[PDB]
Amino acid sequence: AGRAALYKEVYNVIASDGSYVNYRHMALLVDVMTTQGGLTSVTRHGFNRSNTGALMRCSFEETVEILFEAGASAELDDCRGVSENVILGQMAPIGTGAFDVMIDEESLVKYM
Amino acid sequence: SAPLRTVKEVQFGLFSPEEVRAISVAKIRFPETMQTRAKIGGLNDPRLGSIDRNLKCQTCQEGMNECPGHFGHIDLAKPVFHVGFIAKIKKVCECVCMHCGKLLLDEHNELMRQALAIKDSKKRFAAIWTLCKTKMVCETDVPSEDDPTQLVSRGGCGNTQPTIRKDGLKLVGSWKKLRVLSTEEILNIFKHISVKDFTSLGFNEVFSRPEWMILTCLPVPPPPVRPSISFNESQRGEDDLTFKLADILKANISLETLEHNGAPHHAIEEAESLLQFHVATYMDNDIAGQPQALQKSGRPVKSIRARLKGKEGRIRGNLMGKRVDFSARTVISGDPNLELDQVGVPKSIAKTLTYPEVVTPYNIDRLTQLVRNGPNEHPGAKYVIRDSGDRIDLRYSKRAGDIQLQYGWKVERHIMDNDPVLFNRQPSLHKMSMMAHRVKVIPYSTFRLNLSVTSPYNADFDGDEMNLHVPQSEETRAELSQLCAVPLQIVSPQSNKPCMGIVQDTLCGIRKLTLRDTFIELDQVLNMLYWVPDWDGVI
Amino acid sequence: PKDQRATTPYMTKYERARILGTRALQISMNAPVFVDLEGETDPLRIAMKELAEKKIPLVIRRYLPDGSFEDWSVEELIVDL
Amino acid sequence: MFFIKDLSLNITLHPSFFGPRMKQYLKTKLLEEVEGSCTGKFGYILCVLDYDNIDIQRGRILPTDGSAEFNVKYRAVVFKPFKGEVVDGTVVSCSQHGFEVQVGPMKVFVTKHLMPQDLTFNAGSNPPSYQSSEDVITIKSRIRVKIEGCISQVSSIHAIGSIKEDYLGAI
Amino acid sequence: QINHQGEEEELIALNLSEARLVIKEALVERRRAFKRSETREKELESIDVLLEQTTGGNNKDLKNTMQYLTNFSRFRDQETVGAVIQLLKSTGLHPFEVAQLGSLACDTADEAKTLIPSLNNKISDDELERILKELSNLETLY
Amino acid sequence: RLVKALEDIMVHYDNTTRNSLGNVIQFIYGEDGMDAAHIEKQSLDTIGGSDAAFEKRYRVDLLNTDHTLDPSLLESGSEILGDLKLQVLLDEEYKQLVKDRKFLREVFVDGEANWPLPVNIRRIIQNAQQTFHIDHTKPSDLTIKDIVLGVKDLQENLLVLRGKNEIIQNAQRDAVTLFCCLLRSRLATRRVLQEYRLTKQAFDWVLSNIEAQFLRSVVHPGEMVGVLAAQSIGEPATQGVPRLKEILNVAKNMKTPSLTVY
Amino acid sequence: LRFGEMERDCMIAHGAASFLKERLMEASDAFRVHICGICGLMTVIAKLNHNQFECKGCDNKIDIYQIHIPYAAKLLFQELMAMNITPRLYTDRSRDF
Amino acid sequence: NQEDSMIMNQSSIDRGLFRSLFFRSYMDQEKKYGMSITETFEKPQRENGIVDQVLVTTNQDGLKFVKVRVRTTKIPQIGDKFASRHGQKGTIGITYRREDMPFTAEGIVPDLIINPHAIPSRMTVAHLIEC
RNA sequence: AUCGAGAGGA
DNA sequence: CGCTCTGCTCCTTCTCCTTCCTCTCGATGGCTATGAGATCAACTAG
DNA sequence: CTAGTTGATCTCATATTTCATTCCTACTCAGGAGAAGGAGCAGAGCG
Ligand SMILES: [Mg+2]
Ligand SMILES: [Zn+2]
Ligand SMILES: [Zn+2]
Ligand SMILES: [Zn+2]
Repeated sequence: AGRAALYKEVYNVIASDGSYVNYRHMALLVDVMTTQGGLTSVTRHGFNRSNTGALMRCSFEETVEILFEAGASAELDDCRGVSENVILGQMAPIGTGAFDVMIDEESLVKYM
Repeated sequence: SAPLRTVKEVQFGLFSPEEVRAISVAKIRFPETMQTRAKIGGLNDPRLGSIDRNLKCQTCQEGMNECPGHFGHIDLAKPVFHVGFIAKIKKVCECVCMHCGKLLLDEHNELMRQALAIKDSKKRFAAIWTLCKTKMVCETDVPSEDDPTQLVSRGGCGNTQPTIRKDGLKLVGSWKKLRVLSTEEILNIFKHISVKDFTSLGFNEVFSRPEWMILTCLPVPPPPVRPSISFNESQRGEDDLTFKLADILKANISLETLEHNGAPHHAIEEAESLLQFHVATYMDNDIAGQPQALQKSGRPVKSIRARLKGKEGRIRGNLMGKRVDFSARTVISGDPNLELDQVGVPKSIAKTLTYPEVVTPYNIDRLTQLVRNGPNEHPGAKYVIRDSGDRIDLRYSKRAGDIQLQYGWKVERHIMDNDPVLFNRQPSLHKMSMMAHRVKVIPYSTFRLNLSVTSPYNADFDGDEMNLHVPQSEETRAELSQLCAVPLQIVSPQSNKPCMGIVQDTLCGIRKLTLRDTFIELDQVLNMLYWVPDWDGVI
Repeated sequence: PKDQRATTPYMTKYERARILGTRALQISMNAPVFVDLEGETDPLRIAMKELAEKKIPLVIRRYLPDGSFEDWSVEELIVDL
Repeated sequence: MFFIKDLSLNITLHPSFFGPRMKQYLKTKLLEEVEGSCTGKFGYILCVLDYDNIDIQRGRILPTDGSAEFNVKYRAVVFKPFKGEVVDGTVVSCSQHGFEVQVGPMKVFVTKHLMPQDLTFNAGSNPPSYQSSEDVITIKSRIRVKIEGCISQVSSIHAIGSIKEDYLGAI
Repeated sequence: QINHQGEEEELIALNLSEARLVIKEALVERRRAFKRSETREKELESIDVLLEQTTGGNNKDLKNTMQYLTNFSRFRDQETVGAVIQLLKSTGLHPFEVAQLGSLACDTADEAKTLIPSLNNKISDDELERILKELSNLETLY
Repeated sequence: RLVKALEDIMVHYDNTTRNSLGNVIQFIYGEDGMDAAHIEKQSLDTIGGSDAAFEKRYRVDLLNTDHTLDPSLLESGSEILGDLKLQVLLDEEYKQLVKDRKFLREVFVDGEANWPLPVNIRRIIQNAQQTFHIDHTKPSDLTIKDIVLGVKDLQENLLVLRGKNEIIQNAQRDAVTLFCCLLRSRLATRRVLQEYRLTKQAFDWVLSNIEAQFLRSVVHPGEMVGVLAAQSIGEPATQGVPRLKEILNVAKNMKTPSLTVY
Repeated sequence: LRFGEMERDCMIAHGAASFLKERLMEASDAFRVHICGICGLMTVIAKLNHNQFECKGCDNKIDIYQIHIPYAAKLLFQELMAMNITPRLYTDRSRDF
Repeated sequence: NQEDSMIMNQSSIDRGLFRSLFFRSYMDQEKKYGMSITETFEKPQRENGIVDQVLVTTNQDGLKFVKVRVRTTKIPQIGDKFASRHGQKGTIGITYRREDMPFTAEGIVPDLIINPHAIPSRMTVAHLIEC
């Protein structure tokens, strides 16, 4: 129910200004804030204190403190995030990079 | 050379002191960074990153260009506390049996049994700390929950545990019957913690052990991390870290000196604190307590933490967002006679930005003409790259009329018409404010945009500026021309509405034009019809 | 798992963009062109022509979140964009 | 010594070779960096068992450029030394302080420090063989050596041979 | 061990003699592939011919490798080589030990134990004495 | 701050929405799996109007005189009148609409009958009329049976999820539950014969177009939905706002707590 | 010019993965380093003139890989190195399927 | 002149409208103190404008000083900002020859054209009164 | 060159 | 009913905290020495 | 191949000891909200 109330609440703020934003964009935001069975804020004490990739979490507002915790706990990062591939200068697994391209030898050799 | 791979995962951890000793290529012993031009082998020696023109870099050659640094080594006379782990160190000692090597609690208590069942390592010991911190005794015999009359002889020490309080860079243990905890004793007890106890505490036996939280040997960052300095006329003006490392070296040398000779016990105690203080601030010069390190010039010393913390650090200021090349910035003006996806680019700007087109049978004839023109005329190139990478400069050679192109070569072609490019208005608030435009070269010094495309940018011709970014590869070109192309963002997902339209005088002009009272003579009509580029020639 | 592939049969815009970019990049490297030449010197026009007649010899590997993947031939993918 | 194992190799192919001929051209490529190769894990790779039935497992296009990458698998024959291994090999060249002897595909340096002290260098012999004792070792004569470890090098793999032992003498 | 085909294959300690047999087989296989596209003296030259046409002769070491292996080959006739396979492998010997016995010349168990440290502490001397005599006579047949 | 929280939320090829960890956030993007750029406000007729107004616009009876279909509308006139087989289909259709009418009331308590939905059906129909100048003054060649089966056939091809399992199939029906209710409203038997005097050639073209139009509007997997949503929320904030700062931050000690008791 | 955070955020919305990588590596900071397979550390002695590689402390001369990363990233690791942290980089995912 | 940009009479510029000068004085010092430090500027062996004045002098410490002033003429150009006395700032959208401009009966030709749409949204009725 | 501060513009 | 216990609430401490671009000015960057004795190496020639 | 002589280069005690080793903080000036740990208290169970 709080998820519905949160949506009904933020909708008022945006609607009050006279601007209109689609249902999806507001719906996604409240859903992310309540996947943990609770209102996870977007502050350093909210979203940041999550289990997401350690390297991605460092860059938001707390960096040196975060690295120590990851280093002390021997945290392993899977590099499945966006920032990780940005830091390491690789193609992020998003958009055009969410898949892979293979050479079809069977079709290529077939097409003579 | 070696196989090429891409990083799949990152594993964090702490250096094992033996690992630090092994990785290093030189032992640092002298605070001196210099005599006249030679460099002392005890610091910044050739075994680290050599200075330019010196292809040594511990036999890596390559100068500073293609050779990274190689780490040094320092062996502290007395171990010191790592600053970042002070809080965790306090937490850990609050749970270990304090010179018995075990945990204060044990599986025989139901409360912690649930804590041990917690899958999250970070939350695991947090729950444990809430329990063991309150236990002030590690009695050998603990009654069993299943059998109250039966006790388990676990606690080797069986004595009480002091209340541990943080005081500056040191911890004080108030025994319930009061002294400063000794750094050495922490290593002993931590070394006595069983591997099984690591897991309950969230550590990793091969990447993070409690004893490694105490520094016994300092890794020495190589010169590139603290680049050799030439701000002034042969004046060193070296980086702060070099000065700070020398300061620690001075302290470290003194500490062993006092202990080795004379042994003025009390003087050794303060000497250790100075070593602890200098090392502590060297990594983080921002602590809760008063102590703030000040450079000889009078400004605070910029520890490593400052180089990373906050904006302008290595992460936000140099990794997430960074200075880029192949870009231009100038003022914008309107042009009704310019299509949406098109944009006017100054010849001067177009004459400097380049694109490395590959020589192929389809364009070897055309590219040759551009080379013949040279970098002076607009439709030309600046550099020609051979197969081996010999970056020919057309500016400083008459060979522009002599060079012969070969398939596989790259030509730094000038930006020409219809080349996809990316605009950007600061701030880039939302998606519509970064779109890919086609190029038309305009003979003036300002970007020319269509009017109807100003709305998505939130732009205005009152003196605004736009940044221009040019892709350097065919694949990047395709995505700009297939994803960021202006016509593809006509409908904005923001509000389901077309983010663009007819605005300003054109919007007002149509209203007058389409009134029921407006009529057009024959002479006027013919001119209007011709202005339509898609007209079929039928009146 | 070629049997009962649960992904869409259409050609995702991102897939179209990346396939066109990769094919144009290969063409710029003097790769064997599989379609007749109509004077389109630019590699990207050749790539679009190749995609129009399903003459691109490539297969996409769509990755599902768990780590599995599905191989879709560029020929079978339905281009509706 | 000699073993058979299923090895894997990653091969990068330039786009220009994307003709149908690639199917066999890639196989051809395999040969020039599998035939007679050097490695510290398997020793020397001599030949590829099951030359046909080449494993390709589909090519992956590097996102950087058009060059493709194939993780070819193949059964291969390798030769690997072991500590204390006795081998009957031949002598290639003599030396002042020992011999150089060929053990199949690998080289073994039979040093003077590890032959019996009664066996001494004879400068007057042609070739300069060791003939002061019964263990007459020369280029044209066979030899039996013991491998006291293998000091493998990046470019090649060579071991140390000894005759200061009861068995595995000259010839 | 496990191969790259998904099969748990044991360490194939290939004997020197059977190693020569399989290299010959692979060479003839390559020869047919291009077509589409026993005393030591005879074997040494015949295999040298095989190597000299399958390749360009640049890899001289392999010819030096292959030639001397024939010179020291102890079981050249593949038909009789089959005997020493089941004779050695069927006894439960370690494959490396089987390769050790099938590539060198030995006659008595004590010599095998001294030459092979692994067998010196766990081998049944009776089996070694019986087989080594048999292989010793078999070796002379070549 | 808002972007970093939603930076790594992407639509995966399974059509769900996940973050970097793989945690599921929305089992279907936006609860319908439709790209925002292909949506637009459309009117749901079955919601508004009085019961009689709804009845006279949709109810068709081949037996009684209240809802008699005019024979002049169709080439087949009295042949349809009195046909019980066709009458059963109309009763099922009318009952189907009746369920939708009372169903949508629960979904939209306020009764608002203008909501964003994919595929502007009205525009397609108008294009169909002008496409080949359908003559609106002659009987049509369509049949009641063809209209009913054709519409039902269309609902089967509106595939947002491709899995053959019960869970996917159950979700698939839910995804297009609102959109199909719009189809049955504007493709009703009476409307397609009286208001929209289409022909056999038109009707087949219209249905085939809706399917193509609908599928093209499906959200493309790989879309970076997370950033796209955060930017959309943030940008109007540049134009109440302290309250927004009070929402993103939990701010338990709010400024103006209030209750609305009915 | 600076390719700020919002500048990359817009491209992430566009999904242009290749362009974003190009803006951050080819445009600037492109750098090649060698990594020990045993330890994900940039402590490989690469005598490239002689094709000789080594990792003192691991005695590894066979397991080396090249990785292209921003020069700024190399610093970030090396400053973490000096801070007693070990950002070990591995080119093989622990979990396959 | 759709947005705040404006159309300007090219021939008006040629006759001297909004012409401007621009001075930019450079500086350099002789050397540091005398403890084995010296440097001079006597043409050692191996912006856009003219030199206005080269001033050679010495500070109170006896060090030779050189101040060079270079002037240049900056003519109005497309994109150069202009503004009235009411916050109506804008840039030269384009320049037209005199013949192309609209002209009154008397032959007076405008020196500057600005967009009507700037008036209502900005509510600069004071600007109209001044005109 | 460096940091440091100030002014100003988008 | 007094002892003791423990959670529970309460009430301090105690941190730790915010687009893009162009100019100008200005303080400071700064090391510690003397050569000379004695050791290594560079050149040279038989 | 190698001893010799002399350029070059590493390491140290000789000279200057001079003249006192700066000060005392002042000042207000922003700041707010959340997290941590001590402290008290009181009823609940126990002796
Ligand atoms: Mg403006
Ligand atoms: Zn180096
Ligand atoms: Zn203890
Ligand atoms: Zn290593």
